[PDB]
Amino acid sequence: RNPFDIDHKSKYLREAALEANLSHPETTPTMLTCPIDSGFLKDPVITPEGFVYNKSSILKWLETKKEDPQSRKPLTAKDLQPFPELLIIVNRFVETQTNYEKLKNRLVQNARVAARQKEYTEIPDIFLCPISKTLIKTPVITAQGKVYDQEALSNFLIATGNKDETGKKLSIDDVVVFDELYQ
Amino acid sequence: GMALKRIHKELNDLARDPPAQCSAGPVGDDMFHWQATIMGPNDSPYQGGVFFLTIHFPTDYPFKPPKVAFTTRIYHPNINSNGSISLDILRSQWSPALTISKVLLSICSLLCDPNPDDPLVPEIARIYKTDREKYNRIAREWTQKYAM
Repeated sequence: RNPFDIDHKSKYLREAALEANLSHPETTPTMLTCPIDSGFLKDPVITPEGFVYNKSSILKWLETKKEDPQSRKPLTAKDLQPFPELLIIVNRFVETQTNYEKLKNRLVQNARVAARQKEYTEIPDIFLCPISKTLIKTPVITAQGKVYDQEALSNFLIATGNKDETGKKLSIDDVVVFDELYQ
Repeated sequence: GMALKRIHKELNDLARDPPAQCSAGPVGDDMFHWQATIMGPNDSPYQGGVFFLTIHFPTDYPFKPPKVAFTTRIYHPNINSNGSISLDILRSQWSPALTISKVLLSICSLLCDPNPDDPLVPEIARIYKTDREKYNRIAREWTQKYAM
């Protein structure tokens, strides 16, 4: 097969998988979403140039212009190849989102149990910061589900150059505010 | 859905990655009626001037372009006294892949580099092509007068 000919499907999938693996579960990854309807790719079709859209969305556009919405190059309905493979990566991600939503609920609910205890000699760990060992003043949550203090961590990441225990690259934009833990 | 669906998505994108010389968002509920803020580019006569924009999304967004106009008075060959902006992507060259954030960037660079051969104020266009010093002088003074 000709090397100068590009298979965009295997290329797209590979890059989409990476993006999904690197993506915070609160964030919906770009190339799992339709450029036109902004939602999850649910009936994905792919163009000869390699662009992916939900079928209903790209066809709706083709009623107006017969060009690709990203390249402005000629595009018609017969150039739209079915790309059902991508759905495997989409479902893989919504699974991550679901699991991530379980993690928050578990943290919240035993933080509610811990809060109703009186006369502890030790503050419950659900309320303590792992790298501050004090009361979490401003609750903040990782993508895996560990809870820090927004600035006990911010100063920590600044100190060691966006790294943390466990030795892993973390940024304070990889982290979402999580007031619901005390709520 | 689909318009409302996308508008909400575009709003949330500007909650993490707000445009550097821009600032958008809705006036209030309604969500189809936004108001944005762009800054005057450096080395342009609009430097150090905050300009206000009104944004109306059509019902069949994003298959039709948003209606965008300057609320702030500005001196420019592609912007008239009413705020109407002469820009191809707000018209026939609109694409459903474009976002409001990209529209603002286009508008921003239009301020930096006008298109006099596409005049909406033919008199300012003339001055811009036969006398830049005059053009720059005036636009800079309008900026002082009307831009925040």
